[PDB]
Amino acid sequence: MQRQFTSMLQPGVNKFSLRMFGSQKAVEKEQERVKTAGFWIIHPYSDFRFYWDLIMLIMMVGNLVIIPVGITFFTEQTTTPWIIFNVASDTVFLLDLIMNFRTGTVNEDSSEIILDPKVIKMNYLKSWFVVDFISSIPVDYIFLIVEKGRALRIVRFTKILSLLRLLRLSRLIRYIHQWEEIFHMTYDLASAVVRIFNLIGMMLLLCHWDGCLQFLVPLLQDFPPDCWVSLNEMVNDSWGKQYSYALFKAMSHMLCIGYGAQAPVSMSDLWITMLSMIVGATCYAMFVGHATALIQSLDSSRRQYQEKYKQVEQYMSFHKLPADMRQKIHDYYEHRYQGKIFDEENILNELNDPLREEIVNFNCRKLVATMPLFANADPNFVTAMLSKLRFEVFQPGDYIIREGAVGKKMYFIQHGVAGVITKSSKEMKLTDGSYFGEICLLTKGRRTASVRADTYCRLYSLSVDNFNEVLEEYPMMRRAFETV
Amino acid sequence: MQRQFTSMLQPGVNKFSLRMFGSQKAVEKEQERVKTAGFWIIHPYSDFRFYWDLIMLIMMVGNLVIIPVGITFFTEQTTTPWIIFNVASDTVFLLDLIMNFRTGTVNEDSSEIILDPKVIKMNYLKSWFVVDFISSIPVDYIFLIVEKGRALRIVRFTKILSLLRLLRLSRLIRYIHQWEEIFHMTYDLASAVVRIFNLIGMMLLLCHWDGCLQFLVPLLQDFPPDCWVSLNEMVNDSWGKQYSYALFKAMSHMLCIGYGAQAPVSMSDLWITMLSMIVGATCYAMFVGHATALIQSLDSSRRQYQEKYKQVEQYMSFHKLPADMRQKIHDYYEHRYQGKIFDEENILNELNDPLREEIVNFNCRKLVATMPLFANADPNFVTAMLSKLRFEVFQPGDYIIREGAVGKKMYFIQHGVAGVITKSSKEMKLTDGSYFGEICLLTKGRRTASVRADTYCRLYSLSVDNFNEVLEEYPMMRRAFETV
Amino acid sequence: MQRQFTSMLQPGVNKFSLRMFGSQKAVEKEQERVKTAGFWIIHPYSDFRFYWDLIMLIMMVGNLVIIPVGITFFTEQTTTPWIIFNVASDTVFLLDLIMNFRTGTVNEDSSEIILDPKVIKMNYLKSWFVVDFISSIPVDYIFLIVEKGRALRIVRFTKILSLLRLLRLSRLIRYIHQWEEIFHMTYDLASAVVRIFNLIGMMLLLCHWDGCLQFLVPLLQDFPPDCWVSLNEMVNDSWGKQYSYALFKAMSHMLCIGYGAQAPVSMSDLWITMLSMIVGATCYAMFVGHATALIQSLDSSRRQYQEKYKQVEQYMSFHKLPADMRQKIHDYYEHRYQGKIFDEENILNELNDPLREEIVNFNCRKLVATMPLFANADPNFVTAMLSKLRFEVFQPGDYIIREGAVGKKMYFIQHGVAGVITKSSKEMKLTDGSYFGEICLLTKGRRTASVRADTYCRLYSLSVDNFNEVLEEYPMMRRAFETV
Amino acid sequence: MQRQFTSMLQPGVNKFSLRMFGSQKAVEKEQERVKTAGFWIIHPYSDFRFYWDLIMLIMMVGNLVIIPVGITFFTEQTTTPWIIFNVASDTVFLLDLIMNFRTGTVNEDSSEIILDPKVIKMNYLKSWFVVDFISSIPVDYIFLIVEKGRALRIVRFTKILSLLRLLRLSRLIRYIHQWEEIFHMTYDLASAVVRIFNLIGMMLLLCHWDGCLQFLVPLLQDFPPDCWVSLNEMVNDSWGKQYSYALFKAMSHMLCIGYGAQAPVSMSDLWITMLSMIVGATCYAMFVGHATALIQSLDSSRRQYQEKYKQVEQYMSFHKLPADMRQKIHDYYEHRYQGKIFDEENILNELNDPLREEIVNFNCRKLVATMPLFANADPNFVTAMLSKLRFEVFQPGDYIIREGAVGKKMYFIQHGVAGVITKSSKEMKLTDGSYFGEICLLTKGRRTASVRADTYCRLYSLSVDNFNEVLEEYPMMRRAFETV
Repeated sequence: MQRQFTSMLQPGVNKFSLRMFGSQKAVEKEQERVKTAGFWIIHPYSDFRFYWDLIMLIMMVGNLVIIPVGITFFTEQTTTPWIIFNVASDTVFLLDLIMNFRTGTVNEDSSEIILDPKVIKMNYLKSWFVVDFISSIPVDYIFLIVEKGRALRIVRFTKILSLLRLLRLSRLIRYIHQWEEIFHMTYDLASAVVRIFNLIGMMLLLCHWDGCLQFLVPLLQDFPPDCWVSLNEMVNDSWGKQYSYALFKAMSHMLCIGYGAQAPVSMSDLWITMLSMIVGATCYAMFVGHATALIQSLDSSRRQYQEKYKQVEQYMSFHKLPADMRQKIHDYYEHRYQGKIFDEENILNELNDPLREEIVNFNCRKLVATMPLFANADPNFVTAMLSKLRFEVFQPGDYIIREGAVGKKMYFIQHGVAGVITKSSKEMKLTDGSYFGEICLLTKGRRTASVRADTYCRLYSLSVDNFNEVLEEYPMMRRAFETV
Repeated sequence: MQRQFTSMLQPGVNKFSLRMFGSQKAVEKEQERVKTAGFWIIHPYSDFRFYWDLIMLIMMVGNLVIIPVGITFFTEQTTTPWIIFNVASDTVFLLDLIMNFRTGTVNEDSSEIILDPKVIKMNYLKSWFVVDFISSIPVDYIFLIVEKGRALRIVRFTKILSLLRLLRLSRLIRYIHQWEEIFHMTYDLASAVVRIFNLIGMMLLLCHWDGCLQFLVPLLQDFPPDCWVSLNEMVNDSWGKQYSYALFKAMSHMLCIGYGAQAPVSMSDLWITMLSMIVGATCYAMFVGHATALIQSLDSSRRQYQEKYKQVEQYMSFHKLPADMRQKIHDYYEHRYQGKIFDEENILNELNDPLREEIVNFNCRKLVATMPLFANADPNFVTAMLSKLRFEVFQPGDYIIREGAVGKKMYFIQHGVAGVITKSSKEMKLTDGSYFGEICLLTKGRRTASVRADTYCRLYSLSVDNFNEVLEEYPMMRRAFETV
Repeated sequence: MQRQFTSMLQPGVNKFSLRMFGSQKAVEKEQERVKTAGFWIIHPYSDFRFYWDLIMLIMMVGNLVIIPVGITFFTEQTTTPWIIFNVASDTVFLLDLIMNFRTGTVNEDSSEIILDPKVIKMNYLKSWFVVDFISSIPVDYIFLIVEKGRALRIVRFTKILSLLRLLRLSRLIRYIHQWEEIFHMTYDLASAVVRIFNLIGMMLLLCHWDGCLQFLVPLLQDFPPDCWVSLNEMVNDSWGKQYSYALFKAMSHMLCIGYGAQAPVSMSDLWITMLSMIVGATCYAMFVGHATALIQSLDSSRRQYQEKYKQVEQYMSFHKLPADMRQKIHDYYEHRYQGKIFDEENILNELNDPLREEIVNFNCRKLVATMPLFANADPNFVTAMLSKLRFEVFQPGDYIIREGAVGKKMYFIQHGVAGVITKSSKEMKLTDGSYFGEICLLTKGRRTASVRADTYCRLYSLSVDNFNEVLEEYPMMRRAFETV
Repeated sequence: MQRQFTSMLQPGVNKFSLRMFGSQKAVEKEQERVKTAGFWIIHPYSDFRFYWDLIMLIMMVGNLVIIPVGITFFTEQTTTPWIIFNVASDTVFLLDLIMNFRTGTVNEDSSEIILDPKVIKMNYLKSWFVVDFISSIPVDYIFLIVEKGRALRIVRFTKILSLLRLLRLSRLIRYIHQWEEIFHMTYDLASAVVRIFNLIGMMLLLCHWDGCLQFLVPLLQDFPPDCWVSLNEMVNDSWGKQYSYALFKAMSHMLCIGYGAQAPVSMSDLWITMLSMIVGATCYAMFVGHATALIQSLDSSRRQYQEKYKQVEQYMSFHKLPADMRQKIHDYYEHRYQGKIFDEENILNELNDPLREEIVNFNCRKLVATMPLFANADPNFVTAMLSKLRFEVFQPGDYIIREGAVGKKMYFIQHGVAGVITKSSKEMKLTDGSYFGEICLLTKGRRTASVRADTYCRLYSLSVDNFNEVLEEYPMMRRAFETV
């Protein structure tokens, strides 16, 4: 018993707490910080608080559905099954209320959770305690036992007191918002998907309560001869037929499809219909808003590529380039980026050295390992040099190197067919894994032959400036290269 | 009296005026600039203009609600209570009209508020004076006293003249837009929240006026036998039942739920219904628009993080990296950024030197103060050197330093467990607050031991290039470091 | 006559053509390029084409409103007023059709407008000529005169032929889209405002045509006993009562408020109601879409400032800074940027040298002209040096300079109160227009006194590195500075 | 036969596969990788799989429209035409099911498609096989032949079994999403246009099925006296009148226009109406969402230009520039960018050397070829130097060069009129194709004359720093320039 009884009320070492406090030593400091603070204090991130709030979510989603129906469509709440259900729930929500004095609290300051018991009690008794209190105690039964020391008046007034329980929706909202921030910090939740499912739960709950209110107001007026229950001649129907019609009216007002069987006739039905129409029209506008925010997040990568490309069309149309030249540019962007939008330089700068090294070795080691230098050189040298290679793409017919031009760069074939075209011989084809232009290294001069693309070529290259920038840090390899 | 009487009509030194004009000397220049301009001129930003416009907002939101009801649902406006309410309001709106000749005006030029009395009078008499004038004077009572020197015709025409007061909505719009720009400049208002509450006020006001117009047109036609008031048999009901039904019709047309008890029969009811449907359908489309603009601002930080990350998935899927390597990258981004999106370099560049110094000393002074150099060095030196430290994160199993590699950097542990793993001894653990790699400073060579992460490590580091860039400005500290 | 008759058919020198072709010599080349091309060819950007299309817009918005009403709600189109209106309009739309062989055309290639008469005729006769042709000729009257060489059948079929005129909506769309691109290139139109007014015109036009179709189908069936016109007992009403009810039905289906007096009974009324509901529900969804795109453009500057600031909250909450330090940062951003978002460096880089010079002289010449160097120096020197000054802001209590620190910068007060606080004397206040720290210029050493902000200070500064970078280009001024 | 029979089941060399695998040698490796894997295995990207899925799309869009109608509005499915249609379709969907064991599969890992036959069979039998199986076999006819070894009960239950075919919508969704990703990789599809047409197909299909369900529930209850079919007295109407009314009800609930002839009376009609209202209200909210995402993509270039410009208004209003200076800046942006937004530096950096060379030679070779140096120099020199030219724009009255200032740059006229204004002579005009300021090259000094813009000038320029940076790579041209 005791070894778990103290262990449950303080932060366990887990994927949330290690990512939140930063290390097991920071978690174990926070465990010590509550274990010194007082008797039975509960940390906000504790497993006890998780499983307790999980019981509250089940308990509240039960109560906020059952209570409106029990008050509205049944004769009395004084029978044994209703006395049992209400005393069970009220004692549970009163245990939750006293635990909100022993539990700590978080803040936007991101500082360590406030865990002094007097600091918790003084903050709670100001912030939320009054709405938690009047909805925890059985205000209707404690009024009734006082009224026991006409009957058609006291029962009605009692039904109005019984609905003070619906303020438990504040706890449902609070406890949902607390655990969704904890799931964001652990399970990579999409914000728009979380947000729309919160609104869907509220729309169903408001539509259910409205579907009670539309019958409750006639009942509190003793079913006047001009209201919808009397006009539809269903005052004596079953509780399920009445609930189905009252929910159908509420949902019809919420979606603006119609009023029910006819438009309102009495003052009560006019003003309850208009309240329902406004709560509906606002929920549906907020739902169309959330559906739009969701849909605009889903294809964000496609969208950003379309916006990026359209600025190339603005550039080409400002410069008034001819349509065949625009087709080369359009075709180049499709081969180089393949509809994927990213920034290679920005992404590699925020990685660490081990991840940059691992991604570069995966991309380029199979291409470089065929070369006679890199087959013999040190691993701590080639892994440094591969980080300097720049990716390039060439279209068919383009010259990659021209004879007689100064050779500032040398290249490696990743994909496609190239052709060396010196006048001294028949043309030699080059293919994936081969390399060319190497005679630019550690020398100077014009290129001895031209090279051109016979198909879409995907290449890697490095400049003699970047090659020298590497070799300046590896003078032993510089001496080995200078020999041949 | 006199010391306040001149003080109220010119800009006070306060959080708005000091932020607007830039200093107390610029405010006191503007006070002098109105005190020299003429008798009783009012500066736009004055406390007198604030409290006067605040009285106008209360006066207008009263009048624009009461006047449509008084004209539409009551027999005559010639009785003592209506003569009192209209003469009180009309004299107040006429004082407001003459004060709009003495008050200055702002411009999009952002230049000093136009405060010459002839320049104010010539600008106002062109821009808005005519709509302000015909809605300030009691056009109905001055028509009636002339008509007094058939009765069923003159009363009707009088009801149409009494609604020229509704042009006071132009002043309500103008004065709201002026004070909301001043609150934006003082209380950090969210623009979408301000914008949606402006539209909500207009939707309620238009829905109220429409709910009058739907009854007013039948009344001006003497309740013809084919209109909704006659068909519903409520020409003799109370003013409250008639208003409740007419508002219910208007609101039903505005939300497109239905027509009321039946579809229109007469020409008057057809064309008023269609006008109402169009004003409704446009307000509801504008409201769904504002709700969408609001919702898309609320999770902007989450959204931007999701969009930033999805470009890493585009990068990884273009390079066709294997799924286990993608899991290392996904796990690295969660530990390094924790779902927070920001640019450290961009944010620190727009701060001033005191704030950069204060943020850097808060982050790093507790880590650096354990070091033997920085425990002895000058405070104006260490505060400069801390600005060069770069934050890094390492996953478990990654090598932070390799034995025999060139040591270009040295590090400090902020969080996590590292292990030094030289072959000369058993492995030594390192933890938060410790430091390693220091032998790279003021020397050259390969690293004497390897160091690796046993858990997620959060580190700070500085390169020997940045260390030298600091020490070049502090040659006295350079001599102290060169000794040991 | 002749001097205008050739001048109207070719591009005039105006704000559009000079901005489109780039100069008066490029416009005069384009005038020559049409004057050589053939007899009476019309350039797309000509004044004749503008005023002709303006006549077509008035002619089409008349015809597309009048023709549906004339066919639907009147007994016959063979009477003199309808023969006159149709022959006047058909001959005008046939002149427009032959002018579309003589007018040139633009392209997405942005190349010079296609102006060869055979190249225009071959392109038009493929692209749009068939829809333009069958809607220009009077197909109904040429069918009727052939049918003249039972009456209840031929009149009905004639009403169906008369609606081939509604294909003139293709010309209305084409000519609107051409002139809106020309107004974008001249009058700084907001795209969302233009787009929403195009949709509003289409919604009104579709709603008007639907309101004809709902009556036309019953009329072509000879008013069957189960359709809405028969059930409402209005087959013998006036044309205006019938049109008002049929428009009310159409608009009710378009906005989804209801069906009219009752739901459909016949097959004709079911399928026309469902067609109307679908065209409505799609127009209203497209309108809520355009209203959202409009609203999200209007506060784009506020929005971007809120998004920029929230990344500072992500930075502060990642670094876990304390709430008082966050209040200094929040207060600093409000004083430095005042809710305005911009990039000073990006905006100044895309201006030209004259505009950079003019903006810098407006901001800084009044501050620099009090200085003893800049009161005596050359104007071509000080105008260069002012471009190096960097703007800074300091909060109250912050030290701008510390005694004994190395002075890398010197400053100028634009606004606020500073205080010099050397131990050798009582404190001296400094105010807007004064300057300090000047002893750092052309020397080296520690600062002789500290300086601190007593109120929010707005300052300009330049580093000794930037001062030297200027003076290296002005050695004559360097010699003058070296003397004192 | 055989030469095509093996060729159809493996990736052909085409615009998709060459862009996906990267080259013809990578495609031919993938062909070999399936040809070695087993008997008759099908690659996901094969032509056989394309034409088979195209037959499935036609087969499914037929079946999912016909089957609900056949079950709902006809007496029995045991007659010869229905036995033929169901056995033809069920055997086709069973061939599709066995082919899903022989076809490979793709993954988010982007690795080569999983093509081992045991790895395909074990993955499919877990993922989707059960929903594919119960919808391929004729579950209703195999139940009926067992029940053949009361009639009003067995037929009803049979109609419920016949709708297990509607699970073929999962295959329709899967096969559409597979081929749309392949069309994105080949035909430059806009994502929002693709997405909205997927939703439009689902809205029509759900509305059709709902329009069956609204009649099916009454039919399964044997048309009770309180349901809509009985109240409208149409139990004996034709199948087309019943379908038209049931579709009209469903579509009315989907769009929230009304219930049909009257609101529900029975429990069955209440709960089916509310199900329809919810499925409708959610589809319409998702459609308004997609229409908004579409509309916001269409004018993305206009939008981004408006947002870019409004930051210039924030800059000007922060600096409080006067209105005439703002008009120069506003006018400059319109002449320099012409409403086109792009980044010249970012776009040219992601192109290759051949495209940069081709775009630069198109823009600038006609301007440079008039110059006496560039008419004589090497083509490999001038093509390098043209890449250094920076575009500039000047407003009328602005000085481009001032006499006596240091000449760091020289210019070329692309468009507009300039004037040289030395005091030694009458003013000389300069026009498109001319050049000035050339005496700054290979020397030093103050400018011998001023030059100013008489009209909007569009210019190119290069600095002496960039000219020297070019000539340092071409010492042979440096010697030729040094001679004159």
